[PDB]
Amino acid sequence: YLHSLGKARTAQVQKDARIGEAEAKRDAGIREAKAKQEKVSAQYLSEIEMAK
Amino acid sequence: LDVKFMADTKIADSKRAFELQKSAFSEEVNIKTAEAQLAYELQGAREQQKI
Repeated sequence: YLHSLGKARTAQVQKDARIGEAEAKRDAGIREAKAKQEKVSAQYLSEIEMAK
Repeated sequence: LDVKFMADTKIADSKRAFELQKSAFSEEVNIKTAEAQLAYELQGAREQQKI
């Protein structure tokens, strides 16, 4: 009986936690991906001149 | 994942330009490599004529 009334909050804070985690990891992946672009692109663009 | 696939496309377009140019340059190198190797026979056979 007693343990029941608080389960609402477990569930609420789990949303909040899950949303924070996912938003953050999302930005991380967004940035890391955008970082990968120029890094690999510049490597190839430079390596082309090494081949030339 | 949406940004991931778009990042992968730009990496591929970069790859594309490089491999394409490698091939162009290798053709030139390969061409003149054969000549460098076989020139000894082109001259050797020509000299056996006088010999």
